[PDB]
Amino acid sequence: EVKPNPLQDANLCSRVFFWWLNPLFKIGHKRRLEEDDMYSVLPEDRSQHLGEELQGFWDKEVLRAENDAQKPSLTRAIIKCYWKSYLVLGIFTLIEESAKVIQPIFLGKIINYFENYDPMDSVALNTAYAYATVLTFCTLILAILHHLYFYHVQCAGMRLRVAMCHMIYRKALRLSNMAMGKTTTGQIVNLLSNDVNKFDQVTVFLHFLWAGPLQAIAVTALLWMEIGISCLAGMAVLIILLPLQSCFGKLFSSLRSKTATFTDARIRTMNEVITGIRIIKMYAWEKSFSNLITNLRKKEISKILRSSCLRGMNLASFFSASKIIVFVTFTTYVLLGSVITASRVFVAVTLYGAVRLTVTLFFPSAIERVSEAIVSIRRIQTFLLLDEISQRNKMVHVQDFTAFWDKASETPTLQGLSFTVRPGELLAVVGPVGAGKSSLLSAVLGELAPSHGLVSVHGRIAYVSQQPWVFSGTLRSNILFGKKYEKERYEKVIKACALKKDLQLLEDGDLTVIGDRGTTLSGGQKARVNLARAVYQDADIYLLDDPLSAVDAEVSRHLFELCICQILHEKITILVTHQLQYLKAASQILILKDGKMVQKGTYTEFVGFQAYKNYFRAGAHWIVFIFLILLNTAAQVAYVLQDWWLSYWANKQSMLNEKLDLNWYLGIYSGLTVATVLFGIARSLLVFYVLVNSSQTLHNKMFESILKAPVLFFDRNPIGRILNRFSKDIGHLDDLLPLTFLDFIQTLLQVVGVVSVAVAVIPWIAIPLVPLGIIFIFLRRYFLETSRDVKRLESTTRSPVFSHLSSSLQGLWTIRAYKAEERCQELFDAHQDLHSEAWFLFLTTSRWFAVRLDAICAMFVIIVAFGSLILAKTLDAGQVGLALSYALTLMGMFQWCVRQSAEVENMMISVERVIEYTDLEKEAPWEYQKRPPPAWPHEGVIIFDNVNFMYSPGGPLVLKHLTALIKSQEKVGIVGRTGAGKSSLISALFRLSEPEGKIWIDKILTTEIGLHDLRKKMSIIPQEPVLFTGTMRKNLDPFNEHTDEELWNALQEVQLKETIEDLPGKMDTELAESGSNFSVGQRQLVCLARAILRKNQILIIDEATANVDPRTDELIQKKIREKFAHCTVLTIAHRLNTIIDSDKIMVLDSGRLKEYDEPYVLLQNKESLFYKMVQQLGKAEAAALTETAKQVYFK
Ligand SMILES: CCCCC[C@H](O)/C=C\[C@H]1[C@H](O)CC(=O)[C@@H]1C/C=C\CCCC(=O)O
Repeated sequence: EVKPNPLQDANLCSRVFFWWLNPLFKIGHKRRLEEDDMYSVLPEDRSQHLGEELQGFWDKEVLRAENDAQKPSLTRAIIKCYWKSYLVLGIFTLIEESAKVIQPIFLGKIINYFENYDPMDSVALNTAYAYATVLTFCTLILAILHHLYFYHVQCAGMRLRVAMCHMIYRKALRLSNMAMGKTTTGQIVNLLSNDVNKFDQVTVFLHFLWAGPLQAIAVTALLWMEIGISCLAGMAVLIILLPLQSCFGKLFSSLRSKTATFTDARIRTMNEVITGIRIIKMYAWEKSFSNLITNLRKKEISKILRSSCLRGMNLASFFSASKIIVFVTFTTYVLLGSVITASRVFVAVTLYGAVRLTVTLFFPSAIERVSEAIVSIRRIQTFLLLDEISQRNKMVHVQDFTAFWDKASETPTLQGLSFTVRPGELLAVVGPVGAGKSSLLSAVLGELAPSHGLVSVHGRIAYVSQQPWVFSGTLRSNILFGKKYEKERYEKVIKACALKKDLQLLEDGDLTVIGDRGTTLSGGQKARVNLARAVYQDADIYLLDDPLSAVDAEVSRHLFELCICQILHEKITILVTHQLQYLKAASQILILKDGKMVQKGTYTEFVGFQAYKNYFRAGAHWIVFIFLILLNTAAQVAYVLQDWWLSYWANKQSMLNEKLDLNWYLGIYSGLTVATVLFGIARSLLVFYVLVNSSQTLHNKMFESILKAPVLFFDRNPIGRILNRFSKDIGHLDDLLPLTFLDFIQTLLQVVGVVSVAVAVIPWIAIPLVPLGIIFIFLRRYFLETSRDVKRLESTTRSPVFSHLSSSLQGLWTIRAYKAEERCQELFDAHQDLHSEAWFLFLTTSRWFAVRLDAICAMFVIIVAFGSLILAKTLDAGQVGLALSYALTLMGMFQWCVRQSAEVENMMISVERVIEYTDLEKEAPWEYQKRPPPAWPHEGVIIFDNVNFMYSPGGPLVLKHLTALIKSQEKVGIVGRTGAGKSSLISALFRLSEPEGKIWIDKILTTEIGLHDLRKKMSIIPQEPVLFTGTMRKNLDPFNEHTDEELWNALQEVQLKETIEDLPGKMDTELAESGSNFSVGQRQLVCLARAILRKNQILIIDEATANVDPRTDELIQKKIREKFAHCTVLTIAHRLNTIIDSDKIMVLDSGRLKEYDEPYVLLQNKESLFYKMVQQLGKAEAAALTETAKQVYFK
């Protein structure tokens, strides 16, 4: 073994305690674990081996299906492969569950001793120790050995999953090209990423499909043997919870779908804000989106709030049920005339505790998980029944060939085809430009096949698609493509590709690994790599698809005019291209049009405590937690006092030699049931209300921060990084954290229930509990540091599996052309192994903790039992039965509590990642107390003085000392290097970061007012316009202040009305996604409407028309020039002609005012930088500009 596996040498005891799969924790306590540390798989779990195993039975099922003339069944195939193995775990399942029923009987007899307690005996005490001894062994079944068994069940699922991953990838490479049309990777990805992941989740439960009924029956048997048919009153309620719990499933599932539409609506809108934040902020449209997001959140939260409450009732059912079904039983047992006797009640109580899980939870889940599995199995079977490529398989000859792309109504892609080519030759193909006719190679490749026609091929085929592609590994590993590194040929061809000269620039060093998904290489350079493979593959047949002509350079001359044009003329090659300057040298050409071979011939034919403190206080007022803690505790007190009351009653019965006062004892007893269910539902609802209300707070406060956040904040943070929070980190605080949190609280008290009962009945048990405490803390400490890191290793190593699948499925035609079946299989098997090593650890490591934990839970029951016998002088008869009835329950819940502790402590990180945003830096307020007058912009005056600006605090200065006046009604253009010229001036004038120096507007110092007070009074048209998914009205006036005739006027100021007035909503036309239905220029026309409505006296225009239809551009100019003659207008130039009409130009190059003058005077100075920038025109058009400038000064 490359990585020796301790199961190979752990003794037969070792796997009971996981004693020896141990050193990995030694390492994990000191170090971050790493991908070599994880042990290799057991040899029998390897992806190839499980593949070959299961493929055999599936083939035999295909044989059965043919011979029996029926559909094959994949479930039958997997069964006959696994069943003779899988049965053995059944026997444990039987013996395990039988003991869960029998502990009650010996528990009875232990209690039975206390009913006939005599001090002057040792034999019954010895008899009791015997029962107490067997009660211990029963616990070691469930508490220790169970953790061996449960692992191997996990492995049957893990084994089954890996086999299916193998057979799937095998089937995919064999998949017909036609089926690929009927398929998409996303199906195979849903299949292999998720739908096959169902196969772990099934095997844990599969035996409950039958073990449940047996268990339930047996409980009814012992119950019939115990309390007679009075138990039928109780069991009926236990059954009713199965349909009822099923009922909740539909309702909350509905409400889940009821909410899904709004999280998308919020998150899709949220996406526009983070995408548009630059343009949003400059328009001062924060308020519009603020209203929307709030009200969608109000619409959304109302559903999730009601849903949580109709889930909160569900949790209290899992808490209080046992107190209901106990209550209806013994009430019946009294009224039908029995006394209550401690043994019989605590026997009955414990049996209900045992059956409850099997019927209330496990069997319900069991039928569910198989139901999800079986549908997945059917579609995988269907996928395994898709058609396959026919694996039947120096020169190529074709004659009379007439096949379609597919036998169909398509016009046949090839007709009249015959040709012959012999070693030493290049064929070519010519047809429509960029046309799919190169699919001819797929017929030569055998990817297509003759409907009728003769085809002959001998020797290997290289293929390159016009699509670039990369396998996994290094570029060299991609180039090697499973062939040996032939240094001499590698050097010769990498030189022939000129590729080493470029590889220093692309991989930055020869032996460098291709980054994720091929990220390192330019696609055009990656296009070279496929050809680099082909030339590296030294092939006998070269089938070349139409190359990326942008590569046409001396690199391509080395590739084409030497390597292809002379060397790879060895044996055969075919090059479909319109590179007729290379194909004029072609030996023969096949010419295709409308599917005809119209002619053929040679070319001459042509987490810290601060998290919890902030998270809870953001809920309801902090005093409410004190009231909440009374509900949490009071419920627990009602739950425990019920069974204590049930015990106390039996004791009073034992004094009787006459009746107990039924209607006092039973009256009170029923009181506690009413008490315990009521507080139970009361608790459950309250906790959700506090936390889901907390989600409401943290959302609003946090969302406020995004809008007040300065634009610099988005220049650092990637778009995804923020939107993920609104999508999924707040996602946790709605769907899942409150529920997971309540369950934890609901259990933690239950563990305190058992413990406090035990120590209150048997006071001296408090002593060993402290050792038990500190061990637990250290173990949780030692484990969780290790386990958290294993979780990361699993989460990482999974993604290559479908990533390899995805690129491989993209790579199909290449991979199959080279017949690289085993190399790709070896690779997919490899990843599945590395993932299997992580999944192997996750299973065993999670388990190790569980057994080294439930050992103490077993230690706990044992101390209660023997402690009870030790103290027998002191113990009251019923009170033994109480403490034992509780203790035997702990063997369940103790593991589940600590599972949830890690899950909440992990998920509480989503609270921290949201608090992070709630106090980011803010711009200066949107409004100041100092306020601009309504008449303010009526001067239209801009002052620049000493203006120094940086795109970030302390960053490079890109405005330097800039001091200038822009006067009323002036029209001035600004130009230079893009990063010196545009975003610098945009941001500083709009206070997107506070400029140094000073800017004044109409003798108002621009720092002195609120930012909406500023930004409302100016308009921007950016280079990239944006339209927001919503009405044309909202894209024009989200404040509804401008009437549709005004809006239509704008729509009639532009030409757009005659292109939108047809739309069904008119002004209320709900746009397509970002209005992609509208032309880019049309989006630009919309911004002008925003200006036309805004009517600002000051207008800043970015270089919008950099890529606009000239007549559309000149239309833009007309309305700009017309309507804003009185306005003061800044324009940034993509090209000088766009601004040559300006009264003046400011030249901002290197961040300095290189020029500020009349452009003609600038051109009158043959030394001016503007003249030099005009000299870059290289054309007499400078004169047309020159006159056009001069025309301004005619009068
Ligand atoms: C009252 C507390 C129980 C609430 C329901 C509980 O989650 C359901 C089943 C629990 C039960 O408490 C005993 C037990 O071990 C079950 C664990 C659940 C799944 C198996 C994996 C356990 C693992 O490896 O973590």
